[PDB]
Amino acid sequence: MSELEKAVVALIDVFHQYSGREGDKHKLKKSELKELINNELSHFLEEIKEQEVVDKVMETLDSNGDGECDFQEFMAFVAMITTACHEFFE
Amino acid sequence: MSELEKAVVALIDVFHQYSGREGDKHKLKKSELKELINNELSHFLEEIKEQEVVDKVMETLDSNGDGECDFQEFMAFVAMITTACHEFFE
Ligand SMILES: [Ca+2]
Ligand SMILES: [Ca+2]
Ligand SMILES: [Ca+2]
Ligand SMILES: [Ca+2]
Repeated sequence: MSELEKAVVALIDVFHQYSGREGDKHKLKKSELKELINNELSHFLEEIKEQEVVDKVMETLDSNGDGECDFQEFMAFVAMITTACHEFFE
Repeated sequence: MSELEKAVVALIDVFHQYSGREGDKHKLKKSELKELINNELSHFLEEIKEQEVVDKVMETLDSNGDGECDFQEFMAFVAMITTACHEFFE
């Protein structure tokens, strides 16, 4: 596997490390999404310590309105983060 | 940096390794896109050896119709690849 291929599988690896914790094992609920951002995005995103912030993140990511973040929705989130880091370095 | 953070920056790293070769340094032209897929996606995508295949890939990725693949368009491509690998493992 190339670096890019490793990065692709890392995205799947990490999503499932969090989505697999509780309930639907293929989607992130609020607490799973919260721990993902807090543990895995600490250098890009501000630590989440408030419920209103958890709710707002979920609302923003949850395109289909089912209260959880699926893999497609997680990818859109990765894209918004990756693009912000990209433009940071212009 | 966490694994997920490393994967985010890998996506930016690799795009620029190819986009920086010729012309517009912030976009992938056909030959750059071709070498990216051929060198960096050899385990996920079939090697590209025909011009009609290069053209078709570019056409599919090039959402804004300017003949090149920018970072946003490259991200949509990463998402389609990552999701295919995700569903492969259901
Ligand atoms: Ca879950
Ligand atoms: Ca959802
Ligand atoms: Ca270029
Ligand atoms: Ca374009």
